[PDB]
Amino acid sequence: GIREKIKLVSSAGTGHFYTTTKNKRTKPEKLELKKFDPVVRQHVIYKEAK
RNA sequence: GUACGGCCGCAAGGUUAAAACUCAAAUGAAUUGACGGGGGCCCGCACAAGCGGUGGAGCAUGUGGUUUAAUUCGAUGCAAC
RNA sequence: CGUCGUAGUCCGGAUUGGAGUCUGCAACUCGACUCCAUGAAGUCGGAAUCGCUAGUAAUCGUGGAUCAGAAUGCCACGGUG
RNA sequence: GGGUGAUUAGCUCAGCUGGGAGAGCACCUCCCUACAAGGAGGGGGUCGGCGGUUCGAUCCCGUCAUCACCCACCA
RNA sequence: CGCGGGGUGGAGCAGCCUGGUAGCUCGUCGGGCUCAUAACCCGAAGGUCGUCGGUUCAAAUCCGGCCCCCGCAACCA
RNA sequence: CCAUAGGUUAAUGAGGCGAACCGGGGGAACUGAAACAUCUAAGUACCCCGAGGAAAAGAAAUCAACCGAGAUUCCCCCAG
RNA sequence: UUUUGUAUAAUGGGUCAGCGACUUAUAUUCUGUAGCAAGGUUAACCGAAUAGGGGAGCCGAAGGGAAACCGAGUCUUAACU
RNA sequence: AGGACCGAACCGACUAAUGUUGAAAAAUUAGCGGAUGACUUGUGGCUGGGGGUGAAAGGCCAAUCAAACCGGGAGAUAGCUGGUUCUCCCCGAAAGCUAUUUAGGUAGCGCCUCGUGAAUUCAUCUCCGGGGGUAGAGCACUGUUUCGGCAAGGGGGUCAUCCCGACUUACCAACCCGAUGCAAACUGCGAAUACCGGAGAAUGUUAUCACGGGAGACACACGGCGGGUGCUAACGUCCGUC
RNA sequence: GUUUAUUAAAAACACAGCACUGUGCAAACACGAAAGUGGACGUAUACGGUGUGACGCCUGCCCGGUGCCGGAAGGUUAAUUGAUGGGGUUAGCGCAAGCGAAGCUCUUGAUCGAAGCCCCGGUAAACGGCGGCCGUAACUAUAACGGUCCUAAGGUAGCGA
RNA sequence: UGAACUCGCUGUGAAGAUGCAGUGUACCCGCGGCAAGACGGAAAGACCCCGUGAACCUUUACUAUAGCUUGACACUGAACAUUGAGCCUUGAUGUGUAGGAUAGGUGGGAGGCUUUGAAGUGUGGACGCCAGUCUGCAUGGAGCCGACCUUGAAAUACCACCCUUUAAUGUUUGAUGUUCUAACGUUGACCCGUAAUCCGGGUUGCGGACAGUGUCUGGUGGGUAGUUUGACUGGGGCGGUCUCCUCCUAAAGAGUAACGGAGGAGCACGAAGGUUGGCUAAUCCUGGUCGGACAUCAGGAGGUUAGUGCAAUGGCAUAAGCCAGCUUGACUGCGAGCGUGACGGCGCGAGCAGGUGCGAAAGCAGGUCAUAGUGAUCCGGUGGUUCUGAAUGGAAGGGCCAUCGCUCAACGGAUAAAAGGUACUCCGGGGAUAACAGGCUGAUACCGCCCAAGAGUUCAUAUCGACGGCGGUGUUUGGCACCUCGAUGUCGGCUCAUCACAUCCUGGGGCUGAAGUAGGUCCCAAGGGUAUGGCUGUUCGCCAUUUAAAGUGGUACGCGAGCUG
RNA sequence: GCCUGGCGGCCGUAGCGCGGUGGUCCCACCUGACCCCAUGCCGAACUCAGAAGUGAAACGCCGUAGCGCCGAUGGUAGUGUGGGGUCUCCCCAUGCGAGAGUAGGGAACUGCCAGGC
Repeated sequence: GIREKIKLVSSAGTGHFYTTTKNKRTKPEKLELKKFDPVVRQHVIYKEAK
């Protein structure tokens, strides 16, 4: 048994992602996270695994 | 036909064949019942099948088990309660 | 003729809550009746096995015997069939 | 000598937070029906002996003895 | 010394390992076929699935001790 | 039959020997990898064949890099 | 001689004699010493084989960065910090 | 006739004895035994190294053999073994840390040492300040505990159910009054000594530091002291420590 | 009869006979890096492989595992076949992005097939295997007995401190 | 064969003296004869233990191979038939609905086409809108078709392109069998070389597209061969431990040993993070409906004796505990410096820019209450890359930047690939390490004394003793690991010594539950004494008969340079 | 001197028991609640506006040497270094020295600012 790491995609319109461990057996519903990005040098939301 | 020896067989076997112990018996025939998953003709409501029930609830009225001081003694398959 | 409408309740009535009817020496405990509320079980019954046939089954009325007092029991009468 | 168990009815024995007398067969009697069957009540218990504790030692636990069965010495 | 398991109606053995959940045969207590018993058939009565805490929607089941056991191995110099 | 295998006669070539070197053939294990198989060690060791005064190589369907080389072998280097 | 440690009942020695052991081979560097010095040095070979030539090649004086690329600077870097 | 009874020649190993630096590379003396056979033997051949030969012991294979003998790779390899040199001097270790197919070696730290450059290296005494909980002391809190008394509730037993329900607490355990033992794992207290640095006196060592070169050791043993362990035993055991 | 030279001599080994297995003969089988020979100038009353041990009386069950045979229909399935598509290059095309003809070079995987193995049946005189627990008579004790966990199945005949 | 004026004790000593301490004994050397002693001699011990030594014994360890088995393709052929499989080739197709009319799709379109072909229209076969077409007939046999009429996006001669389903001809390729020689073969026969069993040449039969063999290859194969094959432990095996975290033993710094004393980890929370605002327990008692025995919360009594992701340690209400909002700082790239381990690795942190969030602002925010939650190096796969790929330009490839993973967990990891056994071995080292013996100790062992619950019909102590205590002994069973593994013969059997005294017998006698004879018990004493028969490897044991006894112990539990084995 | 409030310092001499004591001043109760503000509901809390009531609770001071707390001198426990022995203890030399109690101390002291007499 493992919680597994999933990739949330940046609102920068690219394939760039942030990985987090998110167990489908405790919280399967979608998540969106605000983080800093050093390429746009400002904060963006990372959302959804597909 | 159990035991012992002798004879005979490749062998399974073939032959001779007791004693002790124990019981008023073993056994042939004919006779009449009764019994059968036996026979033939047959009847019963017995089987069957068209229905009603008792078996489940609560209450009553008898019989066992349980129990005390007595909780009475028998009847108790068809033939009781 | 109106009215309710398969419901563990609407139908069903047990152990209740209260006051009354009665015989007798006397019904607290073992008896019956009545009136006004309350209320449990009860949705045709386990295996199995029991009884029948026209005025018979089922169904609804009445009397009487036993008896100080009390039986849906016992013995007779009749309607619907 | 020592080791580990047993000691409760003739023979076999049950009973592990310490409140234990009970069963089978053995021995009699009654009802059964004349007996066996079936049913019931009785006769017989050092629950081994002796210390410490205690409300009290089948159990906390020391020791004596008999039965059980087993050792030491060459490895 | 332990290791892995077991903890079940009276006896012997299932289920478990998937919480929505105590079972079968021999027995014990009666019904049915019987004259009568057994088989067979239909019914009943029964287990705190060790013990105290914990975790939980919940604990015979998981988690920690304690406690009683089964089996395997209890000899190497 | 002719023929030819076979038979005979004459001639040439080889044969055996000689120190070391040398082309080709057969071909390890140890050793190192502080351990072992690939890799290293080694085409060594030893054995075999064969041959010359030397054996072996060569002047390109080779080697470079747009510059060009213009046979091979031997030496110092390229280069740890 | 072995050992922390042996007069040691711990191994060893009959005795005299001839014998018997840390090197040179190569690369690089540290030290010494010296020549030259931002330079130093030659190898094979040539040659008058202990002269003189031969500087091919090597060691050195510039660094930063995987590297492209930059250079008294440079990589990190939007950068100055 | 004979895988027949005894038995010369012929063969031959079983018992016994002698021998055992011998006569001896296996014999000698006496006996029992093999002797038409699955036998024995004269003479010459044939079977070879993981191959032979074996009615089969890994016995025999020229004395050798869980793999013969000689010559080569080979002076293979040995964290081991021991052999490792004539004469005066300067400084002066270790058997500890950390890692390793690690507990026989080796590698970073501790300990030894030579050169080079720049230089005093240190402690004891007194007092002041600072981080400090061992020794001792203790019962407050934890856990444990004795003695005396009261004792909720739980676990056990009993009799009443009318007397205000009552007796009992050997067991498990809360409250409480009065006392006492234990503690590495506790604290209503805590030294001696040690260690760090000032303020101050006294004494004498060429020192300390960096760089550039070499090491040696990381299996020692013992008496005392500080503590566990062992039977408050061992020339026993495991450490600290002088 | 055989058994090792000088401490290990018999019960071990061989033998008369017993069984199973391979062999139709240019046998099967073996040695020979082979040329060849042995098998054997033997031919099923004859040879190769392995165990048994004269003679007399004699031979229970198990094919799950590991071997072997009968069946090859089915499954599993390889090298190989290599339908489809992609990567590299390139004449060429478009403003660029981005596209791209042919030939080459790499690559992919639609999918087939032998033997084995599995599957079905047999094979133990093939290598082998032949188990436990619980309860139970009319004293003690035992169980002819009944169950129960399991295995491929868990001992007919004979011997036994 | 070290040198030797090499006598005995009790001590000491790497603990057995000859050589050291004390003490005791002795004239010296030949001749013959014997051996207790000189840790004996020949052999670096075989055996026991340790171990990044060797060799066998084995096995689906790793790997290979002889032997065997499997298929295409080749030396190596003519062809024939019958057909499994794939593939090419071709025809029928094709409608509804309303109307002549089955327009398949679709691109062209008036002179062009069918003779192996159309009609009939059905008997009968498939399909079916029952019409029609095909298989093949009854059967004929060069045509035909368009206008007018009218459907529809679209036309009905003539001619391309595209197809479902399906069979036969063809074709590639496996089977089944067919004849027949020529690759191949004869362990057939004959003639000749040749008074030759081989070989060569010829002859004449019979086999054979078989065999034999090769390239490549699926599979097998301990028969043969090379190699790998964990550790700690005041002994081994089972068990435990092996990397990470904490406390105590542990010493008024740290380190610091013991299967000394005891517990945890190899992750989880997008929330339980951030920040601003508000608040804070336990426990008992009292008291009250819908509530079956108990669901309510208010008050007092009182406590930092509640809560926190978990070990133990310590923190925490200024809360890190419980909530309310806003929120995502669970921030990026970096960094003076400090602490720390030998390094790997890591914690703390001033300072800079950029972008967020809470708040009035100060101030805080580059994660959770802290201490455990992994796998390097090597590398396969993949996306990017205005780094590079050495003839030039691309590019397999190498680098850089993203993305992931080996319980390799023997954890700090010996290699795309490695397991067991040796009493059949065997090598280097050793009492560093056990066994038979020497030392140390005396719990164990046997005994006495202090003392006394009791037994001894009274009575504790004649004789005997549960309990507690303190010794006598060297001495056993064990503990222990010093001197011993270049080699101390072990058990029993025979044959034969020396010293003790803890006395079995022999001499002495005491106490007594001793009148006497005895029994029970005590101690002065080691001068003399202390069997034999049967069974067994034999002590140990048992049995029968003898005896003043049928004593105990030390001497490696005495006598292998003694006998037996 | 005295009284109080804030920041506090020091933190038991600052404690406990029991008693006394203040409303000019400050301090708390108190007296009300639109608005800004607040409530999973509420002027309860938070918050505002103030003087009719009071010196109670709350806040602050103080007497009291009974106990806590601090604790001399003497002795004790322990101990650094040294000598011995009768040996995990004792004896000696030479230094250090708690813990508890006693006598004594002690019912504090104070920096900055501000109000009051």
